[PDB]
Amino acid sequence: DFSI
Amino acid sequence: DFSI
Amino acid sequence: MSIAEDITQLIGRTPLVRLRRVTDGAVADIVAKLEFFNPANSVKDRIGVAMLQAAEQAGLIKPDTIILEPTSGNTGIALAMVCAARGYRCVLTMPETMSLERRMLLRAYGAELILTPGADGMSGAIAKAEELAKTDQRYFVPQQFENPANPAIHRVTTAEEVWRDTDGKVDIVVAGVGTGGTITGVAQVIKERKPSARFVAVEPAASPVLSGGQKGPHPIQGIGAGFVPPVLDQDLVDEIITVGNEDALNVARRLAREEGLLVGISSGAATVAALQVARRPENAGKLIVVVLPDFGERYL
Amino acid sequence: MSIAEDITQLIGRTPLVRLRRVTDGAVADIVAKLEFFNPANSVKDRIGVAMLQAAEQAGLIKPDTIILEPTSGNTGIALAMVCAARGYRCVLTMPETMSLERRMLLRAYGAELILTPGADGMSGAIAKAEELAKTDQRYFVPQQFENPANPAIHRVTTAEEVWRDTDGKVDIVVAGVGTGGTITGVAQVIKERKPSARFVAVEPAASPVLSGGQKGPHPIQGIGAGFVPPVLDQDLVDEIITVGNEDALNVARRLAREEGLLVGISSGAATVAALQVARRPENAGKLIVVVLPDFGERYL
Repeated sequence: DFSI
Repeated sequence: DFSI
Repeated sequence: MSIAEDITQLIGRTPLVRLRRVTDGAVADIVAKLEFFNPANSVKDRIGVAMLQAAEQAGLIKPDTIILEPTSGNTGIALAMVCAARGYRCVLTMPETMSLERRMLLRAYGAELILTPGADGMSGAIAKAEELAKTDQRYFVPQQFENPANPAIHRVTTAEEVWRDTDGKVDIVVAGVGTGGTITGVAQVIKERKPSARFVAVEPAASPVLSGGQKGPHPIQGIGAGFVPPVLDQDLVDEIITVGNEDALNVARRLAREEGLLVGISSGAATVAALQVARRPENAGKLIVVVLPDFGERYL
Repeated sequence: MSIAEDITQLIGRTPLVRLRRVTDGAVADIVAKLEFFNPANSVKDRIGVAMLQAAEQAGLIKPDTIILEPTSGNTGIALAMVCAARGYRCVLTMPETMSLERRMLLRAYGAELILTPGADGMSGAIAKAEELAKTDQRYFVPQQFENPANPAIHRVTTAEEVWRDTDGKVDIVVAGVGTGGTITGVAQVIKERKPSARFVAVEPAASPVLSGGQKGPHPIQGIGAGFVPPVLDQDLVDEIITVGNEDALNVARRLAREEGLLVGISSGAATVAALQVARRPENAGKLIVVVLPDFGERYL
């Protein structure tokens, strides 16, 4: 999943 | 051994 | 004397560098803003300190306050570094899918990690963070996707650095969108100051949410949140360019090998887009600023 | 406009930061010079570009020249980065004991690696480099331990940065010795300009060669070459402090957790020593500058  |  | 009082005073003021070889077909000048010059090697240092400064200035930080954020990315690293400098307790949630190397880096700054079910992804990390915040009032959650200090620091610092270092000549800014803070802050200042300036948002082709598509898994870390972040001002964005995984990886690799700029995948993605814009004949002679958000070594 | 033409123009000009918490018993002020602000995250960026600039200015670089150096450390990384910017072919030798992560980083900059027998250590990497240079005249070997451009760049840049940023108030410089270039260059300039200034060399207790002991294996990367480097001017060095492996590791960890400075082991070692010097009452009120040579993330 997204890594922000 | 050394790491330079 | 020029001595910083702590490491947080050395955040921002990142340099620009002209691209020389990764410029195939360009008729415009492409210069890159090197955000890996920040003390923890990414653009997120800017917001890590901003959101905490904002909280301090608003009297939201108490003697027993614990900083808490759901993040498997650079925001966790930035917050961990800023909490170490500040002397704050830092707790981060993230899916157990996060690499062991990343865990080690966060722990090195003294962050404490709460790992959530891998299959639940970010929503699981968020849910856990929501619950923890509710059940224990000691927790302060920056909320990077909604916090106004995110775009605000970009107005005050990033935007002015770009304005000054280009002596106002900047024509186009190209930036990947994660929280959307970088492009929003820069557009807010530069577009008002120079109405002819244009702003290009970049997102993964595999997760083309800003373009109207649906969320998907993708490896371009730092961008492609799979939703439209509240912090983003989509009315200041003049164009969206999607970038494929291979192109992003290829251009990232070209930057290291051909420019000596070891940068992350999202920097590859932003540069793919800057390269595409630079090829349009209407942009002949224009000055394009592309934001390179982080350092490549993190991606072994 | 403030735009670098290439990444090599952004080497050096590293900031100073006051240490606040890792200062137990100090009666002197300790400020750290943060060499991880260099584009490839170590002090070696300075000499990578210097030795190549020197070679270019002396007409030693030919159309078919291949850059070649025996190194398993930051010098390899710096040279690889500078060769990528320059467009030079870079070949490095090192024992196969070098981590796979380090190999990946060098290859990311487009360096080519020649791995030598693990049991033969650095002497094997050196021997191979000597032989390759002899049998093929295309190779240019910087020779970091003997090249005068090594201390020279430290005179011209590092020493002046320390002088200016402390407004000449610097009393003591503490630095780990690898090639000895950093401390030599800084001493050469500052000691002539301010004869009361003093210079402390740091080496591993496990390999106390400068103190009169014998070479030994040690984990404090970047220092402890196991011989007295020709580039070092031992007559400018006022004191040698040995540092143990545990103390170096412990203080390195303290710097990350308590100062938000994620630095390598050798930075831990230099700070151990700066802390020891700062505790002497004759040094009350003095200003100590400690060199922190690189970034901690490299050491996962």
